[PDB]
Amino acid sequence: GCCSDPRCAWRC
Amino acid sequence: QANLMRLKSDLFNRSPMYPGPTKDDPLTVTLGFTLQDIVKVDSSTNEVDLVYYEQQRWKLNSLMWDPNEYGNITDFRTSAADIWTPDITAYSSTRPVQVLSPQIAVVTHDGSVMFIPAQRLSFMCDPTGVDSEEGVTCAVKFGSWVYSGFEIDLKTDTDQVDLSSYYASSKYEILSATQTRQVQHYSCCPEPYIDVNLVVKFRER
Amino acid sequence: QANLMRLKSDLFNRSPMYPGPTKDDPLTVTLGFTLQDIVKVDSSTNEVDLVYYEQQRWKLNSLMWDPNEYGNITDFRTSAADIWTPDITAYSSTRPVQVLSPQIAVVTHDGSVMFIPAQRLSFMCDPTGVDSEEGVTCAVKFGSWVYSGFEIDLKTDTDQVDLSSYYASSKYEILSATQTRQVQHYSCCPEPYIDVNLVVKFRER
Amino acid sequence: QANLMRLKSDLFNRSPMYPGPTKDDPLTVTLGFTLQDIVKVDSSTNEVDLVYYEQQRWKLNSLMWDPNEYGNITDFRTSAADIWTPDITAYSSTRPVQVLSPQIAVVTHDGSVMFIPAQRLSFMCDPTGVDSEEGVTCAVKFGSWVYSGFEIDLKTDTDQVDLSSYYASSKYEILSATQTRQVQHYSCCPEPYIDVNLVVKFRER
Amino acid sequence: QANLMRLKSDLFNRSPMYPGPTKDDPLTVTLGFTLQDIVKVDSSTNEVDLVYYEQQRWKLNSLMWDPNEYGNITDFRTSAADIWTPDITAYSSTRPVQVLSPQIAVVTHDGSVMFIPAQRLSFMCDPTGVDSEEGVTCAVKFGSWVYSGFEIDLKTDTDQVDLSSYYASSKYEILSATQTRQVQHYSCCPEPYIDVNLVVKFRER
Amino acid sequence: QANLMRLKSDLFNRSPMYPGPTKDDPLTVTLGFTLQDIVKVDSSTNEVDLVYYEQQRWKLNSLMWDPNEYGNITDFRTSAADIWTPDITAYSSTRPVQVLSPQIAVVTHDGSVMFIPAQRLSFMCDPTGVDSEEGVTCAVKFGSWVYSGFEIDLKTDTDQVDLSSYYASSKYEILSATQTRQVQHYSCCPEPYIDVNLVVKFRER
Amino acid sequence: QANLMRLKSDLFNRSPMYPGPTKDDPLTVTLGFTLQDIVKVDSSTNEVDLVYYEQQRWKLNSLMWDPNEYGNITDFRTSAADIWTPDITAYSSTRPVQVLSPQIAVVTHDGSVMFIPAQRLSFMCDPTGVDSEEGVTCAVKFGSWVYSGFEIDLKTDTDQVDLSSYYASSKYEILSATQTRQVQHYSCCPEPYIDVNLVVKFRER
Amino acid sequence: QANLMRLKSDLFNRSPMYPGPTKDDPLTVTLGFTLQDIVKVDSSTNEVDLVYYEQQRWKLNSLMWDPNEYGNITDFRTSAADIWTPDITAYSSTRPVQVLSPQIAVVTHDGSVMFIPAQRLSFMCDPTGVDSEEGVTCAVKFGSWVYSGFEIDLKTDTDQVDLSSYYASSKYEILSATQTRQVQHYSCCPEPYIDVNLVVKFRER
Amino acid sequence: QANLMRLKSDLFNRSPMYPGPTKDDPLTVTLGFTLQDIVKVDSSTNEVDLVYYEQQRWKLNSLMWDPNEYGNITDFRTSAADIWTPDITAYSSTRPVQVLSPQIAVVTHDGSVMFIPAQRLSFMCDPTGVDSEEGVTCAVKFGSWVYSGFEIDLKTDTDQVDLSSYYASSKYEILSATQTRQVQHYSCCPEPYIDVNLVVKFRER
Amino acid sequence: QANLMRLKSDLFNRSPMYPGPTKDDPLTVTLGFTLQDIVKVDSSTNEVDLVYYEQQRWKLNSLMWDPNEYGNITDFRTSAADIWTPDITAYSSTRPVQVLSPQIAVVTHDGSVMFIPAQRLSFMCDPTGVDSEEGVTCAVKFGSWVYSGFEIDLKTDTDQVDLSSYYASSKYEILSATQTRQVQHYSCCPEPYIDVNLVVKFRER
Repeated sequence: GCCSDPRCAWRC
Repeated sequence: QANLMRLKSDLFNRSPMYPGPTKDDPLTVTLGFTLQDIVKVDSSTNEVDLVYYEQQRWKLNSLMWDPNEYGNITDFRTSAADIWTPDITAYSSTRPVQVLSPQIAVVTHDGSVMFIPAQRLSFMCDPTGVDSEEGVTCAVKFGSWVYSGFEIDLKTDTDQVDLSSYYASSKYEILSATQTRQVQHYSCCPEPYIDVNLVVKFRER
Repeated sequence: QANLMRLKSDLFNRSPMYPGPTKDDPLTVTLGFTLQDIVKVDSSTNEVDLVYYEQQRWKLNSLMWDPNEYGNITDFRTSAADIWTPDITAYSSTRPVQVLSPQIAVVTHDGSVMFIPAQRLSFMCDPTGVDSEEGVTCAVKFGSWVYSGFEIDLKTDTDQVDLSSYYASSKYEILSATQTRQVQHYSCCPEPYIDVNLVVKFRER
Repeated sequence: QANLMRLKSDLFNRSPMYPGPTKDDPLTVTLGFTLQDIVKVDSSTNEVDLVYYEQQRWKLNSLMWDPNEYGNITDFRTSAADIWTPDITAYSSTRPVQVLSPQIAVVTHDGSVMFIPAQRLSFMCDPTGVDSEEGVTCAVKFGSWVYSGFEIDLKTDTDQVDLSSYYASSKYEILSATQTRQVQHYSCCPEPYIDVNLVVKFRER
Repeated sequence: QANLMRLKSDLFNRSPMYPGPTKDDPLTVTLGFTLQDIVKVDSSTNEVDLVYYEQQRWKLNSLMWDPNEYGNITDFRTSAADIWTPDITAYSSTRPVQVLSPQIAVVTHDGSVMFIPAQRLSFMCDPTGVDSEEGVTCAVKFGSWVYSGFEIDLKTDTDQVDLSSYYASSKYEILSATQTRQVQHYSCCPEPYIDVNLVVKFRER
Repeated sequence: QANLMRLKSDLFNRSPMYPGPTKDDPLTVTLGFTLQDIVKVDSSTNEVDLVYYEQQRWKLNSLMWDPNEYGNITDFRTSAADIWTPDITAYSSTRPVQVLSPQIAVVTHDGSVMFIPAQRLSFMCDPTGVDSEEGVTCAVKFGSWVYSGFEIDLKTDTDQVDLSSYYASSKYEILSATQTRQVQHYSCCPEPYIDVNLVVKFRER
Repeated sequence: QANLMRLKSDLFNRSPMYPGPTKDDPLTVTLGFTLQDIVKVDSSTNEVDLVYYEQQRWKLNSLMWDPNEYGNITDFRTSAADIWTPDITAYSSTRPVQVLSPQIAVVTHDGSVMFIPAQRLSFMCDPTGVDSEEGVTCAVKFGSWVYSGFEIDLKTDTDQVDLSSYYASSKYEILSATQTRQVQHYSCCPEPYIDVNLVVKFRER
Repeated sequence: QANLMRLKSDLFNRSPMYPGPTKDDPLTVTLGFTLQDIVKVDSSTNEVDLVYYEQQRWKLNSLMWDPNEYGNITDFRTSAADIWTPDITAYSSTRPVQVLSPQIAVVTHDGSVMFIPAQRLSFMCDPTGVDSEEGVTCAVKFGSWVYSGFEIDLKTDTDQVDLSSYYASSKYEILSATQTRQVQHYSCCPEPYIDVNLVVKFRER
Repeated sequence: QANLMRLKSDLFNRSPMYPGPTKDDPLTVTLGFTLQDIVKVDSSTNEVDLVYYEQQRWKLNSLMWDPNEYGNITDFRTSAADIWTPDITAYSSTRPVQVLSPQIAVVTHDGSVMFIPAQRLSFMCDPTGVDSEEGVTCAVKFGSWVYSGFEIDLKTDTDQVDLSSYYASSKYEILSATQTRQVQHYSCCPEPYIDVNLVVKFRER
Repeated sequence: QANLMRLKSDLFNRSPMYPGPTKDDPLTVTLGFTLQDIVKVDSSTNEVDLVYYEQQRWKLNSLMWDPNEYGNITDFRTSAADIWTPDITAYSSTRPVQVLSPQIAVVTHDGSVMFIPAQRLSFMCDPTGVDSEEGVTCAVKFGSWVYSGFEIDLKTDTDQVDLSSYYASSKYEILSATQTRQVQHYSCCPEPYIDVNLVVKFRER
């Protein structure tokens, strides 16, 4: 999900 | 030339470069594909090579001008390097995209930009079945690399890929080609994550 | 050196770069091909590779000088980076064009420019039947990427391609090669769109 | 917008760029892999080709700001060239890595940076046994080229390579894929050397 | 290092670059070849690949100095980017020349420059009969791309191509290698057109 | 970061770059190879592909500093573009060298520089006999492209190539690998000409 | 220091300077005088010398900031050369004004500017009558040199001159001193022409 | 403020400044005097001090603009240092002129400039007869220091000096004050030489 | 010079200048006077002329350095224009202060600054009685023009003026001279207003 | 013209200016006076006005050159503003010094500088008894304002002031003029304080 998505991973 | 020089100087040389969208100043990008050719299929590596034109369209308030102040100029062409461009990427490429066209965009006085890079793309695609009458389906997702859907929204003008320029003597014929917006949400987060899914069903001609 | 250094300084370092043509300041590009070699054909991908020189001519008011003011210099050569050049593009390449020559153009005192880049191009072409007496016919359209016919008009001097430098011991014999201006309209748009169709008929020698 | 331009200017256009870490100001780089594809195997050369996203995270004090002072901007996206980035290199590549993604990072207000270059890598790997149920194991170490463990420490948040985006129709299935921090000590060198060993067990299917 | 720094500062930082020769200030370029290897022959494309050093020499008044003014410096080495270089091109290349050495030139106090890049060239050559005792003859002309012989006079110092470093275990043995100046006149124009013809006869083994 | 920022500003932004060595300011470059893999052999072209690390070391007075004045900084990392670097080339390459590692050097307070580019090299080598117990020997010379022995002296610390990182599952077994300084003198000339002959005996498996 | 340096940089270093007021962007300037001394009377030339502080206040939107972005700075002092200042001039001076104070202004976050130059002025004044008990009255008008009342409106907060700092052992005692806004119209134009008349009645001792 | 900032930038920051007139591009300057005060007479040196406003008008093509391109700005005020100003000089001054007004001009959209410096002048004048009823006549010529009548044509709009602002309690009353254009021709030379002769008959009040 | 040049570069060329003190970053300025002469008394205008050295001392954190990092430099001299200086002004001057000495300050490694301008001051003073045994007292206050005591505090180290180099053959004998800190408050305002009152009693020698 | 331009570029456009002396790099300034005139005496103020030329000479390693490197230029002239100059100050002036000559220094290839400013000085002097046969003695000290004798040592070449150019029709004749070096020490401090005492004895002619 998010932590594999380059647009989202920065939140992890 | 004189008024156009003046305009470009006013638009580009007086201010810092546009820093990209934010959640406070979001942008919508419209994408469309014109598929020219399926050039190559590799069943040993599961890679397919496509040649297409990718139309991109967005609008910036900072690129607006009043044509009356610039001798009735309503639009101009300029180096794609003079403006911000969106970071639209194929999410399953296997090699760097090759650029086949000049990197020049069109700006309109309402701040509208149109940029149409021609590209050759290798992407992840099992062609198992290509040599049948049913053919084989492949897909590649396009989107931003760093911006969520609260910063860059993506749209298409139509879900039908333009095939009016598809090479009539290609080794591969197109059975169908669609270009469709998808939205993901993750459980953590309110923002949507958006892409355009390029789906191509093709067979050996 | 002295009179030339002064001319180039006056011509290039006193005002912004020429912003390209517009509908109020249109230009005509004269386009011609010197076909040197058909290097290869690929029947698994329907791409063929050509080596040619692409002759390009146009004229800018902003590039004229009085030879009397510059020690009777009537013409000079300079890097093509120091001038605006037209965005003339192959509409069905399958790879980025490779440049085989120095990017240097000739400018004459009336503002006329001549630029002749050597190129290798891979383009979309079914070579089926190339190994016969009849041979095969292929075509590729060249034109501006971003300017309509109201800003850039294209012109040939003759529809007969220059074959006088064609490699005599090429793998492929030229049966004929023509270069033809074509005018296209679309419903989207009231502007004319111009291309030059390069049509080559060739067989295995 | 305005506040983001202000912030980028304050951050980037006031001091010299971060010169990199030293033994007195060391940095921790956190590294993770998202393995997307084993694209190709070459048994004549013992080269394997991978496509992955390499997630890199570090933190600079010189990239911190108070959001209240810049319109509550908590994070932004910027060209990788605007900032210092770590020189994380594969130690057994056979070809220059090919970049597949836009070179854009995300900076957050506490000074933490995330950068996720998508890459194609050719590295040293004997694929003998790849056609068996047991598959084959290869390995490639990643680290800084020039900085020891005194200047750059590496970390992983997990020893498990992210396979949630691995291509489901790849020619090669993954049996396991691990990413393990290593600490090496050499005979020349008093200082410790840190790498992340990427170990992939895979077979045909 | 002090005197040399002044010399280079004086030669390069005080005046605009040489704008290249004119008919009023013509220049002689001396060209020669040292053939290292015929690496590849391609009978499906009629291309042959050479590896050579291309010796180039010319002399500029703007590059002269009195050695006594600069601590007896008689010559120095510098990046070929720091000086004007001639636009010497293979006329029947089929791919961009690949540069194999540093691009650094030697400058001498009388204004002479010597520049010897290592190159790999693919050029148009039908290799039929290479596999025999008689071998095959191939040729490529070299010259300016934009200067007539009233602006750049090309010459050789000897018509013998240097074979002293030719690879002794190459696939192809050299039967003869010469380099000969040719002059064309066109009926229209008084100026000579000069090239150097590199002719290599060779065979397998 | 403060102290290093100061150091780099003082070392780099005060005087022009080092112009390279002269006969009155000669330098010694120490070379050392770490051979990682013979990747490919091509017996139809007699080209062999090596992957290695080339350790280069030298010392400049102009890069010295007192650590006490810079917060006891004893060394630092910096872009190879920030400093002068020797023009060390392989004399029998058949393709441009491919760089695999970042172009970053280590500078030490006594003016000492260590730069270690990882490289893929294609070079001239007949592999006839490689499939036998005795195997095959190939050689490639390394030196400056423009500097004599009176300007750049080349030396090694050992004639034994470092094989501690040689790929253990390479297609090719190394039988010996040496790195030996050789001095040539031409009959015209007093000055010596120095190279490092890298000689490798290898066989399949 | 830090937030103030930042604020001044954002206020002064980002845009062109304020070009002054227009009929579209009019300004009000409030004048006030603090008379310190009548220093000298010259009955041969009919000139008198005053020493005063001239208080000037105006407001610019371009000088506004939000204190919460700049660490709660509500006001600062800066050199008067950093800002636009009004061209208030004595219309009957006989010599250039001599400046007696630092030229520094106070700016507050709403864009308000307060500037108080200390001046010695020689002006047109017949002092015949000064030795008597009735004394003499003299007057000098102040206003803009180039701006009408539609561009700069001039005002006073009181018609009473501040004599609270008048030198108590001056050779001249003040009987009265007023500062009054006068408005002129001209038949020809709609716009008012405004001044502040400073009228002083004074006598010896 | 925006449109005016943009106009000033366009008029002032795009071109070299006006180099002044020539025979080929001559200029008319219209001169007028407003006499405010005869301040001082010195019979020991035959110097007289005048206070006046010197009105100057001229017009430059290069200061023209179209109001519709700049928010209908028809005129603006700028520092006299932003523009070329004529070298109008008193030919018989005995001290440097003292400037009493702000050095600001008004520029109109047709390229007209109006500049009115307030000045104090000491000039050569025998005041014998000033106490008498007949009073005394003094004169001072004004004109360019360097330009003939073929480059700067001097003109007046009236021969009557403006006396509407003359100080009523001045020690000197004016009997007549005229401003007369004079042309002078020289034996040697055809160019006319033009001045304006300020002639003031005056006596003690 | 090398170390000093480095220090000046780091202190002055890295940051923007000190924007002066604030209520959050206040400063103490210490004043002292060395009275050299009472030059002139004018009983017709009540002006007296002093010549003195005005000792000014403050300290800034922004001017500190570690001497070890700069070849044990503990202090240096530089132009007053390289640094911020306090706006200390005589409050009852009647002419611009004339500066009699080089505007050069001394900076010490703790950031202490010492600046001693020699000045001639005319100030408001009734000299009546100067010609008696008792003589006359005059007073002149000194302080900031724009900063309150919350921003610049003023101090003296002693209340006695230094008379040790008072001119022994002055026309006026000094009977006493004191320099005393005074604090004014206004009802409106919390902040103190601080000055140094220079009180001099003198008589004719 | 050319060698001098180079020399000045070399000397002045390459490093920061000389920062002045320190105790680790002390400087010697040699002073002399050529007294031209005692112009004025004022017995109401005890001020005397002198006109003299002050000869000043020092030497800097940073201003040395080898003449053989610059066409045997041994010396040159340049604006005093291009070079560091000593802060030599009259210690008992009553007005700012007036400069009567051009500010131009002579630089010699050994780094010696000779600067000779012509000055009018008003200094503290009691002229009582000038009308006598014995005349009057007055004295003024010259020295650095900020540098002790460990940074600037002050010398003279003679103690006899040069009167060879003294005005023979001056209102005052010179009885004697000496220029004497004085060394003072303070108990606090090891460093000496050096001045040059100009002692002049004169009477009415």
